[PDB]
Amino acid sequence: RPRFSFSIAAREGKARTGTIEMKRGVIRTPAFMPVGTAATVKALKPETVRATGADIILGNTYHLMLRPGAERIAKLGGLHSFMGWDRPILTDSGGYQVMSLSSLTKQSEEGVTFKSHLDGSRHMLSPERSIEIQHLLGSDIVMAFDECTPYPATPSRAASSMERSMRWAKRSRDAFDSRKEQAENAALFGIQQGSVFENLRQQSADALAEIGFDGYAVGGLAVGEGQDEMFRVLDFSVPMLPDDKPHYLMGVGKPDDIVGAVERGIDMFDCVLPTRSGRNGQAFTWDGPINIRNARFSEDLKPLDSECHCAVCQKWSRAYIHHLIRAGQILGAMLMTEHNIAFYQQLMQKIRDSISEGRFSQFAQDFRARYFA
Amino acid sequence: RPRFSFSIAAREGKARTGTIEMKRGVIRTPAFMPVGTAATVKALKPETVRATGADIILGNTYHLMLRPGAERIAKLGGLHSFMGWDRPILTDSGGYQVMSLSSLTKQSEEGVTFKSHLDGSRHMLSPERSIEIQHLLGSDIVMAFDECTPYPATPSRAASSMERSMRWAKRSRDAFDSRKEQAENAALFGIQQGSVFENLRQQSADALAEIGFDGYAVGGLAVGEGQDEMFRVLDFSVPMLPDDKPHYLMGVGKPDDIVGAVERGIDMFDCVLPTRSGRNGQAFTWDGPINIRNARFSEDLKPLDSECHCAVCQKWSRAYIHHLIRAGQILGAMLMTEHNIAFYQQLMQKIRDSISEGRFSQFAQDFRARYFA
Ligand SMILES: [Zn+2]
Ligand SMILES: [Zn+2]
Repeated sequence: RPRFSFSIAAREGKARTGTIEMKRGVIRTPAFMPVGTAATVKALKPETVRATGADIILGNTYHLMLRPGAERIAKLGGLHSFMGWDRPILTDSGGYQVMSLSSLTKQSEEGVTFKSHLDGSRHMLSPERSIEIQHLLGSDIVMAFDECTPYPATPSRAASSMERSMRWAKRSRDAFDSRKEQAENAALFGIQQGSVFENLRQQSADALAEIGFDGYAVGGLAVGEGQDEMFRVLDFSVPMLPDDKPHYLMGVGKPDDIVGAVERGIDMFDCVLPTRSGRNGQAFTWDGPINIRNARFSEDLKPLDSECHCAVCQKWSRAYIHHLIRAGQILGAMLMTEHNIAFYQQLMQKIRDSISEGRFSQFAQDFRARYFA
Repeated sequence: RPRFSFSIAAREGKARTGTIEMKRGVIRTPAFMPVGTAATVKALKPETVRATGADIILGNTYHLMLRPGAERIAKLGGLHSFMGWDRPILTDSGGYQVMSLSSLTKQSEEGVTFKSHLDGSRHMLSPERSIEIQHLLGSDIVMAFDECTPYPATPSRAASSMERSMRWAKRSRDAFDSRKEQAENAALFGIQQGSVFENLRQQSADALAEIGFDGYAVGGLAVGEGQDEMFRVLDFSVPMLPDDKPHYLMGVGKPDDIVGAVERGIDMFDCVLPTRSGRNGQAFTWDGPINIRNARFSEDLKPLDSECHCAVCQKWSRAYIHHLIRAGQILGAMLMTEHNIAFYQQLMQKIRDSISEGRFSQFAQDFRARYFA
């Protein structure tokens, strides 16, 4: 396989379906990437992650640079070897989780220094160091290091952060290119910023296209703006990006967000399954999400979802999983996570097939009618 | 298959190897039974438990009668269907965990009443109710309900509890026999009591043999007496039991306890893997147990054990598991538990083979020399 080849096989409106070919495998798009935090996809062996249909997973750089450390992982043979996943891995830059999880953060034009949330340890992250860490991990798709913009953001502050992000995008590009093994074997994605402002989104798209990247993420969304606003920003933002490269909506999201985002030209997705306030009991079904902890499921012999082809739905009842989750049992988390990731992969497969068959718009309508009935 | 048939294929000294044939499958002896608590073997799918080599698992009655409830499990089709394990299950009587886990316990000749440890709920357990609960769960091997004797115990108190246990053994026998479906499809084991006193152990053995059971457990050991004392009591206690029925040492134990117990005529074992004070990081190896949390393993690329044929040792390093366990990740518990149960099953296989080949005594010596080197 080549280092990187994105090929579009079929289109419908703004939606595309195709493949990304990389050295470690082929990624079918639109793609959902399960998230690995601290070198594991929660409660799943890699073989199970693969069994659900995942072609690629996301690795969080922030926790990895804290534990077990990027240098250590490199010494041990890289992330793939370490965790036992041999297919492509996309790594984030670490910048987002520094801001949401660390303390004592000091930002500057050079980068950010911060104190570990698990320790007292002091750390640094710059465009150069982020790229180096992703190299040490052995990442297949490397994200440029950027400065996130909070929501809401004033025009001035959104512009300043977008401009800094674009300078950091050029630094990320140069750092990536200066390392032969990385430049020849991995890919680099740039990230569009600009908050909800169309002119800033355009300048950001222009800047990134001039630098040139293998793919383009739409950054700074799903930060509290609501689905209507997210969709509105995608409406004008995605067409600004180069058409012939993958479009990645970072951190999104719920099944209905994914469907709407594909309708607007997005090719790649990732998100972490919720857990707080009993949310670890949330299971996706075609008839909408349910919380398996609900007493109504205590004697329900049906599988989590009536159509789902996953191993969990083949083998265990809602009643059993309800019991496990209520009991705080590890197998409860194992089964719930396998089903939810499998559900997402089946959603992406239905999306890919419908686009290929020129009936995605009908699929989107049918999906919404049932999911929100 | 028959309801119950224990056949001894080979012997060496007091050690035996053979099979127990039951309706739901064949159990190879000496056998190790992984423990299911609250209808799950911790962090493992049943298929994985089976893959390690387990022929039977143990179900704890106490937590099940509290959550999800025995009647509910029966309504849902029984424990096997509920948790997805279709091979034999041995259930304990619930009596032990009432004493160690419940509060407000009131004991009498009829049984014990108690308050749930997870709730305020009041519950009752008698010989009759224990047998009924095990029936509702659909247990293949039912344990008689007894009154445990603390250690140390005075001769008088050990005698009183042994005598009560024997009266309760007859009540358990009659309750089991009065239920046609249970009597025809399941088996019933009696439990020898008597603390460390030879005369009491003999009277208990005599009482149980007169009543007649499908198997005989040696109860009241591993309650704090130390291995030397346990072995001393086994020395005289096991020969008192009927030779032609299985001998079960409840709750034992460490690999070296198992080897010594087989040398003294025990056929069946169960125990829960330790977890407190970092003990969830304990991994068995042929060179003795290690704690994977130890910093010395942080860059160790070797598998947990150099000879172990389990999937964990085929696929992941000590360094990776060290990281997972230190990080509190669920996959850490999954991999550690699979390896440890697999190790125990390989130990039992080595024991069975060596007895069959008339070289068990040599195996025991070789095992000890390396395990404690
Ligand atoms: Zn499913
Ligand atoms: Zn192993």
